[PDB]
Amino acid sequence: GAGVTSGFIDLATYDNLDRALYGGKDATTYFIKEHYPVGWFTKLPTMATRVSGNPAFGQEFSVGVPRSGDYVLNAWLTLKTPEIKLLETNRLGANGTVRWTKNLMHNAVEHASLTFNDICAQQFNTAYLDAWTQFNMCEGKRIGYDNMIGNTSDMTNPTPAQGQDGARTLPSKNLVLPLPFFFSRDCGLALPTVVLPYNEIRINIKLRSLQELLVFQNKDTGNVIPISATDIAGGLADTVEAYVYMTVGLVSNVERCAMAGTVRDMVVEQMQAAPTHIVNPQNTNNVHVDMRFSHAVKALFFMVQNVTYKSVGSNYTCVTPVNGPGNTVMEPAMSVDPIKSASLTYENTTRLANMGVEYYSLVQPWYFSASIPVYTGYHMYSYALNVGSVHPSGSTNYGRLTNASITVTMSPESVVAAAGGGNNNSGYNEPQRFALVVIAVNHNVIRIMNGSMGFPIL
Amino acid sequence: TCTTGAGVTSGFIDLATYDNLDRALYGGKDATTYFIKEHYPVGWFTKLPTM
Amino acid sequence: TGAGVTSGFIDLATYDNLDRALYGGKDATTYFIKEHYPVGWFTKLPTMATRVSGNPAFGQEFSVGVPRSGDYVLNAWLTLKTPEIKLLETNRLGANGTVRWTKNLMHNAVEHASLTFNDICAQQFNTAYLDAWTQFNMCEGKRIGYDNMIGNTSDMTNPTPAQGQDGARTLPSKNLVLPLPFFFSRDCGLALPTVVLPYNEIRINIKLRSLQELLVFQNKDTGNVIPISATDIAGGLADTVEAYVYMTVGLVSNVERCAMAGTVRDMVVEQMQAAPTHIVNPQNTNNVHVDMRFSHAVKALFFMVQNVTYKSVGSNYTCVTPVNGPGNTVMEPAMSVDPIKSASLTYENTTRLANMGVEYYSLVQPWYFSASIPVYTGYHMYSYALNVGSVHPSGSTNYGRLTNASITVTMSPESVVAAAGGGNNNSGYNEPQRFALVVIAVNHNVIRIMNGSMGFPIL
Amino acid sequence: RWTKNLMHNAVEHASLTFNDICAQQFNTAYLDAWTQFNMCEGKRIGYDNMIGNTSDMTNPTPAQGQDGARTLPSKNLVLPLPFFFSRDCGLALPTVVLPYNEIRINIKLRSLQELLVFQNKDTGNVIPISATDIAGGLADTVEAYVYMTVGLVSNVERCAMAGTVRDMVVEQMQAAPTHIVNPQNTNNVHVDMRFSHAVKALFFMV
Amino acid sequence: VTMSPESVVAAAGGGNNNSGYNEPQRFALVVIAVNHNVIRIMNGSMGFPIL
Amino acid sequence: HVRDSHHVIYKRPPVNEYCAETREDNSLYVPEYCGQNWKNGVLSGMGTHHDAYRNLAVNMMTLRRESAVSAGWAHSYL
Repeated sequence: GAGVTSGFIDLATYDNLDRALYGGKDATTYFIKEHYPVGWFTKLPTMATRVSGNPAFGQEFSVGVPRSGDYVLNAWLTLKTPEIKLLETNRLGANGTVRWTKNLMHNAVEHASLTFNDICAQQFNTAYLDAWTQFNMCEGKRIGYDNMIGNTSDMTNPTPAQGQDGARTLPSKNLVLPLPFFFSRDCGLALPTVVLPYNEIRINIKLRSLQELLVFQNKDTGNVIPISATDIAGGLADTVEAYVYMTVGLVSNVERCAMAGTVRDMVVEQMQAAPTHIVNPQNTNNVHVDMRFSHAVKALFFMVQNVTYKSVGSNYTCVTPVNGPGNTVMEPAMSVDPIKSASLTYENTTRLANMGVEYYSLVQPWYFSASIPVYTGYHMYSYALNVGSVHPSGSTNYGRLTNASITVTMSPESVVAAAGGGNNNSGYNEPQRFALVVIAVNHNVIRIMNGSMGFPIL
Repeated sequence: TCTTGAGVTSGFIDLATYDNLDRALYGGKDATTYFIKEHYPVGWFTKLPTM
Repeated sequence: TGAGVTSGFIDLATYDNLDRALYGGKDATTYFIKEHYPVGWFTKLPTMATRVSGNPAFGQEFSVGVPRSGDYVLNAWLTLKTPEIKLLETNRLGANGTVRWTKNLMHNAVEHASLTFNDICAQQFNTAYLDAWTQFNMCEGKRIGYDNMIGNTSDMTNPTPAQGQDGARTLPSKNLVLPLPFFFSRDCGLALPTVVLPYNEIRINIKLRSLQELLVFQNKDTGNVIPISATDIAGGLADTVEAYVYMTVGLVSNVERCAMAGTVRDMVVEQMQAAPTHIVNPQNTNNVHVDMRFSHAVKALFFMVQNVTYKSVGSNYTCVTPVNGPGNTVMEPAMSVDPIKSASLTYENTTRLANMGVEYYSLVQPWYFSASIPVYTGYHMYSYALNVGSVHPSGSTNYGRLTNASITVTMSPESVVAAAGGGNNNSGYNEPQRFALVVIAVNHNVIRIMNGSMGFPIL
Repeated sequence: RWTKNLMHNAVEHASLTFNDICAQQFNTAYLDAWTQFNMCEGKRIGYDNMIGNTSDMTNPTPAQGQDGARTLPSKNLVLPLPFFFSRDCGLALPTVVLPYNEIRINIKLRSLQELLVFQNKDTGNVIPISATDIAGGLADTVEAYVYMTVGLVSNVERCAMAGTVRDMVVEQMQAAPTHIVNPQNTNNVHVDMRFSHAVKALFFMV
Repeated sequence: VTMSPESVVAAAGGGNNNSGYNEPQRFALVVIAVNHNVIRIMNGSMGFPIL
Repeated sequence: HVRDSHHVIYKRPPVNEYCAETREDNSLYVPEYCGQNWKNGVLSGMGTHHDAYRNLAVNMMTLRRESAVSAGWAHSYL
């Protein structure tokens, strides 16, 4: 074929539309990229020393941000899991299996908070972590993030006692969890440690007790009972090693001198969690929850979580998972989200009608998010065009808003799963109970001045 | 000096590495800096579904 | 049930100091109104680069010249047809023998692929760099397409038993395409000014690998790999092959080309420097130290340990060779973990990077400073810059002014116990295993264009 | 039995840091070499009675049912920390002059599994010790304290010396990476040493 | 460092009971250096003027 | 022959810095020479002090009670 023969007829095909679109004396042609200088800097990881308490299950420890730096733009927590081995002398005898709960991380890390020398800067917990990772997951890194948090089919796969065919022992491999903070959300937002010498930045992490970190299932009836020290060999390791690392970046002397002694304003994103509302579909199907938020809310994530057994977590379905063939956790047939419809009310003013659950489930994430959840549940609403955008978009402040309520309608599957009577391995042999959880993501403004920081608007 | 933990005392060795290529790429009075985001106001609006 | 007639007004009525600070103002850029600006007038079309030396054949090197008469070059790829492989009952292994293509057929059958201007080695890369880049900066959604382009599609890597056995399928003779990663292919804003470079002879040299080591001959019982022979397969070995290099060229307007003709142009590009491979024997010592001698402002380092027991198997960065599995498929044995346990950077006895775990490099660094996370064992990364894939320069230190640094790697107990043989049937480590550590560096450079010629300015 | 030099062991990579910058750090090899080379005679018995090796902690004890049923005594032991200010009286840390830095000491102990030698009576082999082997198990927690001596001076000079730039000479440590040697294969081993400041002594042991 | 024949023969096992080298022996080489440095105190803080 | 334990460094971090006067930010925010540590060992512990924040809060409040009635009248209700 001829190499360059039709490359000129296309250029000659010029008309009024082409003149209106392309052309012009100020056209920004491609193949010419303008390069601009950037500031000189370097970055390196660093351990963050702990100052209060010791790392143990059920207790909390405070870790201070390392000083003698220039910027802080990252934070992650690493923890080594203990060794688990089922014993033939357990409560259930041969009809018993032990496994780690689904999404091992995002669990045992609750009320994780960042504070600024006298005040709670922000905090988050399991529901916020799950919702954020389901609605703001960059694909390609999904498998890797799942691997870091757990879900490896090696810790979440139930193992029978040592006297059974499956003698597998859960391995002890360390796991890492990033900490979502306002200085880690974007590169342009970083903590000026050099500029702030009058504050002690602390991260308080409270771990969950190991009793509800382990699921002790029955193979036949699919029931869960609390674990005990005598159930497994060795015992329950209450204390365990855990470390916090973060990336510290240094800047040039001229740049640090230029930025030292100035007034700065930044926009940050925090969250507020309404108290959990226990719901019983056995009497009524409509549940109303009052929302009392402070600042300009951007998103509202609401879920109905099964709370029948504390050992199992991140179970927003209407039926608990059960052990199945192949010594693997499986989800029974009638596992659907309890929510059938939802609505919003602003002082006896229905802003959103009785929209179907599929709306918040699929349509809203399709238009105003970077990902769509792959698990049942995880319903969201957004006042902004892009939830994950650090730059502010459309929103509203609930402080000036009058009392706001959210109404949820249950489902026949939920009302039949609440009552027991299910046969073996159906996942609802015992009566089920549910709790509505609502969380909000909003905006805020922080001010840097006089070698200190604070919230002016408050 | 020390190995297991040194803090940021090793962050100066790599920072001191300057040459003509580094002066061409980074540096300068007009060089933009990261870690400092500029915010610009946008319009005030709202949205909601309708039949 | 109000349908958007007062809820919006109620929401807008909630205006306070925070909303005044965020939104509002006379300079606010409202949405729903996008400022459209004109662009240049141009067009693009594919061409075939003219071969300048030799004839393509496995195990040899051939060069293809960049075509002239164009106006820009911004994309290049290589396509080639693979031969049809059919086993015979007369093979050395007899009935218990299978033949299959190696994992990652592309990034293989090619080594030391280079781009040169007149007489200078402008750029070069190979299998390790290709694997690391395609694992760390793979755009999701295109992963299945890339796999269908290169291999590992269960059509080439599925073991095929002998003709007399139940599995008598033959490997299809389908063609494959490999894009060429280059500085003019990284970004649309970086392209070769062919019209502005008439005094340079631009060449691309591709060195194909021998077909003998591109075919894996696996024992069905003991999981042993031996080199292939001509008599094993029907039709012998087709040493010759038809390979074609295609490129994409773009024509711009006469006013644009006259404006850009006769001027000094500065370009920032990306190159590759591969350190020599280091043989590792975990039986003797568990720690391996390798020095690095790099030149320019290094941006990223990708390192991994490759199992190099057999030359037939490639891109095998785990500690145990793969074995045949049930159902005529290849499976990884239960003992398949990355040999590296920990790594450390040393600047003449100054530990810049502490002795942290291997999973740190494996997961945490890609999670923050990359667009993807590897789905295979190995591939450990340390990036001096915020974004590896971004072509705009970020934080990076040059090793030319920096006295030689060292990398220290610790072998895993699984690696040290798999180094010795004694493994039972279908265990992968039935024979003693050997490992080679490989390190690749990615850095920055500057290319200068004037007077119808190109060259590196003194900087 | 307890390992030889119980102290100078279980204390590795002990570091002293100013603010958040690693200023000094030493380990077991440096401790052994320094105390074996710069030992003031006369205090050797006191040192060998205060850091273990008191001919009682290091004596092997057979099982309870054997002839030797003696239990290793639980007596407190003390280890001085060699630092630049502790080297000489003339070099002392001006804490009154340094109020803007957090002077801190980081000490990493060692697991008790490798602190106890479990010897075979006849063949002379060593195997790791386990919790069930000994009575009472292994107590991971332990009571350890750090004591430091302070000095107070009058206002005639404690305020006079403040506000002035002071330069002090200190002695640090640089440790080369450890290299494994197999005399069966090789007869000689070369080690490349890289250091920064004016070196004074080199201690090498296998 | 040139090793000794005693170490060479001790590396291989085969010794009888209570001989010490009954099991194969592995050795490691450690090198420690002592160096001077300068520490400066100024304005209520300390730093290395040379680094 | 006499001793007091108050302090020895004078007016480099002046005690009255929280009031409104000339600033001294050019010294304690940047190290004098390369290798110098950061100057925050005891000064940290007093967050959100200095009268600037209080004055900003007073200025923000000023007349909120009388200005909250209109607020969004010019932005929402047509």
